[PDB]
Formats: sequence, C-alpha cells, structure tokens
Amino acid sequence: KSKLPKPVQDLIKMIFDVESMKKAMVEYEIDLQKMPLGKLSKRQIQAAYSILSEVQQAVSQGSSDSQILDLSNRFYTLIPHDFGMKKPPLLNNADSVQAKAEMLDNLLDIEVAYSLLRGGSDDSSKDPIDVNYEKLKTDIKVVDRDSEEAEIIRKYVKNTHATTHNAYDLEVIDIFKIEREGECQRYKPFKQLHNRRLLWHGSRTTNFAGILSQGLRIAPPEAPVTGYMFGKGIYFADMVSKSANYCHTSQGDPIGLILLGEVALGNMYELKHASHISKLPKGKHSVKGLGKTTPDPSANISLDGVDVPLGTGISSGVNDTSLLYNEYIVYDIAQVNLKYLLKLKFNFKT
Ligand SMILES: C[C@@]1(c2nc3cccc(C(N)=O)c3[nH]2)CCCN1
Repeated sequence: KSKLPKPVQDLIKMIFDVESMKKAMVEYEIDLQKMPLGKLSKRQIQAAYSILSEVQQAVSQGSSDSQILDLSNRFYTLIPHDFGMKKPPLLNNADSVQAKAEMLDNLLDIEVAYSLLRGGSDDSSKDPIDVNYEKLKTDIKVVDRDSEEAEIIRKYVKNTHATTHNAYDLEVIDIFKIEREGECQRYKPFKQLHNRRLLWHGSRTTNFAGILSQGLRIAPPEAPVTGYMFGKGIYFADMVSKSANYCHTSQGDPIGLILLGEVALGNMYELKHASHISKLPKGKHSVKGLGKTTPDPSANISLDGVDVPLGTGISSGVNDTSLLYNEYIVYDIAQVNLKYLLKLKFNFKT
C-alpha cells in the first residue's frame, strides 16, 4: 500500500476525482452524452477559444446579428450543450465571452487531468494513489499544524479574511509544502529580482492536477482577452479574500484548494483601472492593481527575502480605484515559485 501520508493520499483522490470532472461539465450544461469526458481535446478547445475571440471582435465592431448568430452556433457545435427547448443563448456581449472562456480554461485543465489519469501503465503492481501521485511531478509534504510555517500561514489567512465579505468563514484543514519538477532552476535566475512576495492564487479544484503537473500558465494567443483586466498574465492577491473567491465552493462542496506562491515582482507598474499591458514599461517587471483594501503594512513579515503581507486588512491611500483588493500580475512563468497548497473548508453563514 501507499507510503504517502494520509492527508496527501486524500489530496490525490481529490484532484484526480473523475466525478468532479463530470460534475463541472454538467454544471456547464454540457451534454456528457455527446461530449463525454474522453472526447475533450486540446485542439477542440483552441478552436473554441478562437471562436470566442471572433465574437469579441464582432461585439466590439457591432457586427450584423447574423455574423454573431453563426459564431454562436459554431461554438455550441464545438461544445455540445443541452437545453432541450428555449434554444442556446446568443454570445453578444463581453459578458458571455468572459464566462465561456473561463469555462474553456477549466475544461482544458480537466482534459489534462483525465489525460494524465489515463496515460501511463495501469499495472496493479503499485496502488492508484502512488501512481497518480507520480503523474503530478511535484514533491508534496505535509506541514505540521504546530510549526511556525503553519502558524505564519493560518495568520495570513485569518488577518487577510474579514467579516466584510463574510459570506463564509475559513478553516484550514491541511497545508502542504510543494516543489514542482524544475521550479528550482527556472526560478533561481528570476529570484535575482527584488520585491519577492508570498501571494495567494485560488482556482477550481478540477484545475489542480493541471496546475501541479504544468504550473501556472498564461492564456494562449487565441484566448480572448476580455476578463484579464491587465492582460494575459498570472494573477495573485495578498488577501486570501480575493483569491478564495476563485475556488468556486458552495454549501454543497464547501472545501477547496488554494495556492501560496513566491512571486519575484521586481519593479511594479501601479495602476488603478484595467489596462491591457503584457508589454511593460522599461524597468517594470510586474503590474500591481491598486485596491481599496490592503493588508496593514506595519504587520508585514519576512522570510529569505520573501515578504509575507499578512497584515490585518485596512483601507488604502487611494479608494478612487476600481479595485476592492490588490492584484499582482507577472507575464513570465519563471517569476513564480509555488510553495504551498492548502485544503480549505468554507463555512457559509447563509
Ligand atoms: C484573471 C482572473 C483572476 N484575477 C485575479 C486576481 C487576483 C487573484 C486571482 C486568483 N486566481 O487567485 C485572480 N484570478 C479573473 C477571473 C479568474 N482569473
């Protein structure tokens, strides 16, 4: 039987859960009859992303209703949905294009998980757990509840989470220390960059096999840009509040996963409203979206040069921002070093 700790074994079961894959699809109104799990394909997804982009273009120019009707139909031909009656919605706004793309990113990470899950030898020599654990190519270790690491973390979560957006309370079930294959070398260079911070990154749990296996990625060129306030990059937050909302949990499934990554920010190009960057000003190596709420600066703590902004949570200098919280975007995957993964339980106040 498996050598991995219990909590780790349970983490594997979680991310490699097939029923979760199906649930995510059915929750997208996807006909699993026509578009079964094993039918998903990278290529089918690039195509869908490209249709999505065309829609945005059509939406921006003000295309002639029929062009938006064929683009809409082209999308539902690619991604088979079930409505029965009423008919499929028209994709005629930045709003629908953002939802559909978000769904494609998720569906793509699910294709990756089902594909890893299937690839490799299925010889019962070793148990499913240890095997599927190998597939992630990252070293996972439990962090003891009573370690300074855990304490630092729990405090970061409590301080940066407030009664304001208190729709739920957060319980840290497990925290893991993680080191992906090749994150030690790829980062070593970018580490020679100042302003290194330990930030949050929340994502749906169905995306975790794909995130650990391939790392955080930047949207493909065919992806529409609507939805990326500061362009195609990797986003983080310094308040568990902002990230936790991307875990998409509910009273039905109240437990989610969230990452803590060390990101070498360099000089930050500060902005208050959306701006499609990607091409930064000289001397800038990251973008910082200024929010209304910041963790209290005085309480910031350190580590090997990695600042942990675990300050409680206060109003910031500028409120004339379109942001409730801060955002941090880097446009190079090498500027990211994932260090911890946390299993969180959401207790909704409802
Ligand atoms: C780009 C977008 C995103 N923006 C973020 C800002 C801070 C943190 C995160 C995160 N993933 O924790 C963000 N994710 C928008 C909707 C889904 N992805």
